[PDB]
Amino acid sequence: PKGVYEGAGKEHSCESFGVGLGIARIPRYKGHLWPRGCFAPNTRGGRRAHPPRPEKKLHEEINWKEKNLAIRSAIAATAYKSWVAARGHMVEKVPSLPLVVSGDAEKIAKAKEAKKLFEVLGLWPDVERAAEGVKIRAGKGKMRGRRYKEPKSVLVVVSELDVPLIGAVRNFPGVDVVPVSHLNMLVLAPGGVPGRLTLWTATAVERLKGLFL
Amino acid sequence: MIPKPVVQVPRSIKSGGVTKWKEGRGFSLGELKEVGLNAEQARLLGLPVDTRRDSVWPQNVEALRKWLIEVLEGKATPPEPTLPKVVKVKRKRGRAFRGLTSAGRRSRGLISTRFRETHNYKFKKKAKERRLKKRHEATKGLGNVLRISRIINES
Amino acid sequence: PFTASAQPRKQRLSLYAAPLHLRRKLLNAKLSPELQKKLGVKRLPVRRGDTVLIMRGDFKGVTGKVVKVDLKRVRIFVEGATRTNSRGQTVYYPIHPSKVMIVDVDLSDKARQKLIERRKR
Amino acid sequence: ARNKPLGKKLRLAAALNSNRNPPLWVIAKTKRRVTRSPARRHWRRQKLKA
Amino acid sequence: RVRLIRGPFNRRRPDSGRRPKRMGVYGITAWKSWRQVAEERAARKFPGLEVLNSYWVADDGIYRYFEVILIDCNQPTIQRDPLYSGICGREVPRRRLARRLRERQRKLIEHLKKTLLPKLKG
Amino acid sequence: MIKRFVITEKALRLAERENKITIIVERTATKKQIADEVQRLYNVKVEKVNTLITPRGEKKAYVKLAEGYSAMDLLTKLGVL
RNA sequence: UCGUUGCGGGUCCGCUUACCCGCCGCAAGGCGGGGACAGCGGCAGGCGGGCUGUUCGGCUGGGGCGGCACA
RNA sequence: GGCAGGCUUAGAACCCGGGAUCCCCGAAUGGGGCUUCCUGCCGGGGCCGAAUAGGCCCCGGCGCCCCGUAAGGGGCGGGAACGCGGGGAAAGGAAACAUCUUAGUACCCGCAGGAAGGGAAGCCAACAGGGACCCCCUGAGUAGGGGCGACCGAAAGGGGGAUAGCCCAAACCAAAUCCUCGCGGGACAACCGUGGGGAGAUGUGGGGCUUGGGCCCGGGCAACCGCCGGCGGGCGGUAGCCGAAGUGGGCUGGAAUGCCCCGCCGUAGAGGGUGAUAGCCCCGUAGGCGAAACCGCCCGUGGCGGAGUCCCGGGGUCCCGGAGUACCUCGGCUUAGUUUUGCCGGGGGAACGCGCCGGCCACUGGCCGGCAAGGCUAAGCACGUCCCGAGUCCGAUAGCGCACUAGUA
Ligand SMILES: [Mg+2]
Ligand SMILES: [Mg+2]
Ligand SMILES: [Mg+2]
Ligand SMILES: [Mg+2]
Ligand SMILES: [Mg+2]
Ligand SMILES: [Mg+2]
Ligand SMILES: [Mg+2]
Ligand SMILES: [Mg+2]
Ligand SMILES: [Mg+2]
Ligand SMILES: [Mg+2]
Ligand SMILES: [Mg+2]
Ligand SMILES: [Mg+2]
Ligand SMILES: [Mg+2]
Ligand SMILES: [Mg+2]
Ligand SMILES: [Mg+2]
Ligand SMILES: [Mg+2]
Ligand SMILES: [Mg+2]
Ligand SMILES: [Mg+2]
Ligand SMILES: [Mg+2]
Ligand SMILES: [Mg+2]
Ligand SMILES: [Mg+2]
Ligand SMILES: [Mg+2]
Ligand SMILES: [Mg+2]
Ligand SMILES: [Mg+2]
Ligand SMILES: [Mg+2]
Ligand SMILES: [Mg+2]
Ligand SMILES: [Mg+2]
Repeated sequence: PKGVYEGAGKEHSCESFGVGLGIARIPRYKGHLWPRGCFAPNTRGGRRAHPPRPEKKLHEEINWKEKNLAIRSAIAATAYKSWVAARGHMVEKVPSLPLVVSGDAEKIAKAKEAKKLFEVLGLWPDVERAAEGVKIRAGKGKMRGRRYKEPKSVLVVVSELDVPLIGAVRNFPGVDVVPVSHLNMLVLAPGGVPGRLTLWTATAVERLKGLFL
Repeated sequence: MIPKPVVQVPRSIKSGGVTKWKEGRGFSLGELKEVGLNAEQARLLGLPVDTRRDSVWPQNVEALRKWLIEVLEGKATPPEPTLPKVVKVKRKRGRAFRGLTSAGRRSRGLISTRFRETHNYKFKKKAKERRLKKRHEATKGLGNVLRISRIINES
Repeated sequence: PFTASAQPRKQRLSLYAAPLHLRRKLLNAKLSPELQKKLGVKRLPVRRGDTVLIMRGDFKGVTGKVVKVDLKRVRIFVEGATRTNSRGQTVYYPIHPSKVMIVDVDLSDKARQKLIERRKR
Repeated sequence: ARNKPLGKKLRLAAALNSNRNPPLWVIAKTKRRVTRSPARRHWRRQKLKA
Repeated sequence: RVRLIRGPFNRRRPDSGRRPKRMGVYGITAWKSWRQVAEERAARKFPGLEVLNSYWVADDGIYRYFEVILIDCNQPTIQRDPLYSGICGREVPRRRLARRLRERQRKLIEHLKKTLLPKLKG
Repeated sequence: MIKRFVITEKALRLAERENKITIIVERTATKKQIADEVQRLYNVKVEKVNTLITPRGEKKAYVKLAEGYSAMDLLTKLGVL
């Protein structure tokens, strides 16, 4: 939630001085600054007419059943090269989609070894697209800690939390990794667009059969 | 897993005979007596004890017997006793000035009726709702807007 | 102790408002490969009397002794990285320590040797 | 006034001590950023409420 | 012993604009009883003492008489009294009660092993 | 209690012509305390003390030494001249 | 009118100790007068622009007076 | 960001902990105070002086109301908001306006804490059962109040956060009691021994707390209840330390972090700085380590006191169980409380466990539920001067009035 200070521009000692003085009847400073305008939104230092309010509803709620239908729809899109390529991923070197790797991959602990795994599955070019695609974004976001805009590359889906592969891949540019039970629309359709280049482990695909349904 | 007492929800006239169960405040003295305990011993074992309750439910007795056997055989660890573990009484200053003596308690209504029904409680409760715009205080005149709208839309 | 916050405003406020004992950490410069095998450490705060090689800027490639360190400005003056003003005097270019490499270490100070043993470990 | 109480006189002394501009070396030290003092006043214009 | 004038409190007639409901004087009383007023006046005469309770003693045509009980919470005799400690404060370290309770629980389980476990399983 | 000496044109003239030293002391010092301090510190005899409070809030004492002690000699000995 | 309001005698008389008024006294208490009245609190009726809040309609060959062309 | 002169390797600056100094006014407290300054008495000290006189100066004590035998001790003033008690509007709304609302609000007076208040059934229910309290979600804008208009507005119940239960008085015993000081002992304590003083029969103390108790008899230790916070151990806070990998070739350029080519780390590609845009230059980050001193939390262990106060069974039918209170009436404020909410004031005014109170008008009978008028109580909930983090917030006429020698001139 965002907002202005509740008393902003409203705490000066001001009053309208009426008609007959040859000046507009907006409120003005009472003291030594007298004629200076005050309070009204059209005056310098005046209140903001319709500012943001912290009580504003920002969350767009969704039914649970509807959210889970969308998750299933987004999952299915990861199996189509047309949807994945249209989202912007590099899919030329990927042997097939959905990309399923053996559950042994979940034991890889070092970023160096996970890099080798990505290269031999044809996923490294998309990681390189994200590494080269990081830019300094235009506008005031730089001042607020949003200086860098980074493309998304690969979503790695593992069987469970705390497997070594989570730490081995999470440092790559644009890579997200989740256990299968943590799948969500933020990783499955960045930009609100279906088709994310996804690497499933075989054990993750098995666990998927009892989730989001 | 220390059992939780199961008690019956009071059956109102409004219900028309439909009944349900709920978690109780504590095990009754009758239930504890069937497993050979008093209120003190049961509290020392970490059990919630309700000496006010008169009913004895066999499902509560059965849960107590099962768990006691686990405890007395070293298979279950009782939690900490359900007795006070700290004593924290602060020095009081200006009891008379804040209406905390018996005379103040009487004038505040606390001798004749419940705290929730005293007038100062009503004043504070409604002030909070209006400050936060909670529940029915988000709309002033809500009842009359509903009443007139129902007439027009149900005519 | 330098903020943990990711907000640029708090990162910069930490840097500009840092007390003197924290500003010393900004004086760290990489040791030359030769010194790294002799001492076993990768970085040391630059000190007056050290000899540094300048790696960036107009005086890139110039090696000289550090003559003065300014904790407030986090700048160092190096022999050779100089110029003359209009009145003919010799003045020093203030060089940021992250742009130099230490090639000779001044170890006459016993207190400095403690820092080395800590980092060698 | 001719007949002053000391307490008032010492408040007048404080105002006399503070009524002056920053020294010239302060202007140099701050690269002309500090040139005025808020305590600077003229006896005829800005009145003390002493 | 506190003596005070009985009757309703000194309700003031408002001296500016009011709607008619807010203009009355006679019969309007305070939500405080005279007993609470007596306790408060006593407390002013004995600064630092705590009012424990009070009771009515007598009435006459103009006055009402109360007696107020006050205690000095700084006195060693007062501090350890089981009733007065509720006013003067009381602290028992958690390490004392918890240790005592843990010991009692441990000894009870051993006793119940002998005298109760067979009956439960029988 | 003595803060400094006054070595202005007026003060030096009073030293030579009237055997007086001029000092700045703490504002709460009295004529009795000023005379005691000067005698103890400098081993002279004080004839009388005249005091005033300057418009800048400082107490100034014109201290007249007795007729066996030289104000000019004392200032020279102290090295304040 | 209820309470303050008590004590003797046959609604009446008396009494003083309540209470009230004044004098003296630092206070303690004394003196004199009144006296279960008065005064004071609650309740009730009357007088009550002393003070508080308000209302002083509409149509209308401008408003007002009239009229009611206001049902 | 100046001119000088110094300090610092005998370890400074700086940061953290602990100390020292700390003018006058200020609760301000010897007394004043129309000038943040003046002035008194007593005791001690110094000086001027022939003086021991007299005068001047310095230092300390000297507030009001209280507790306590005294020694001694307490209250006072402040704090951004939050909390408790009391006093208490109008504007506006009702398309006028008075009941009403606004609102028990604004504001005023008093009083607390790190939270406050509440809290342990004279309860709720309906013959089925819940089981202290507060706070959150709901019941619900329902019942109900109301020029039955505007509008106002519960509670029980259900789901959660959290969980905890006790004491004073009295019955019975009758000084077995508490406090203070000296001396000896006792982890610097509690406490023990002894002596003096104070409190105490108008009752200290024991006992007792709905699973009522007192009283009588028997049996049993897993008795029960309380005081001290020493010693050992651990963890945390208040400074910090360690932490991977290019400053590689060429180009442009004042200067590269940019472009081309070639490498490397990654549990670290959060973010910042650096002569233009940096994972690998530096700070940092993932991750790990750390305290002479001060503070906090937890655990183990130690010291001691009581009148058996603890558990179980039997007997009881005797004793105790809270007053201007319950209740009636009149006026008034308030409440959804309505012939029925709470309270204040005036007048009247109980009973006692074989009794008393409640079950939406009163009374009667039945049934059901309880024991007012004494006290305490952790946790779970409010707030933001302050500290930390975050951000579809603003970007110097914006955003706090103040990005700056702003609550300043
Ligand atoms: Mg503004
Ligand atoms: Mg929207
Ligand atoms: Mg732009
Ligand atoms: Mg409402
Ligand atoms: Mg003038
Ligand atoms: Mg009005
Ligand atoms: Mg003079
Ligand atoms: Mg009369
Ligand atoms: Mg009358
Ligand atoms: Mg009028
Ligand atoms: Mg009319
Ligand atoms: Mg008209
Ligand atoms: Mg007419
Ligand atoms: Mg004073
Ligand atoms: Mg206070
Ligand atoms: Mg308004
Ligand atoms: Mg109106
Ligand atoms: Mg009007
Ligand atoms: Mg609390
Ligand atoms: Mg409390
Ligand atoms: Mg209301
Ligand atoms: Mg007793
Ligand atoms: Mg480091
Ligand atoms: Mg590094
Ligand atoms: Mg009772
Ligand atoms: Mg501005
Ligand atoms: Mg601009």
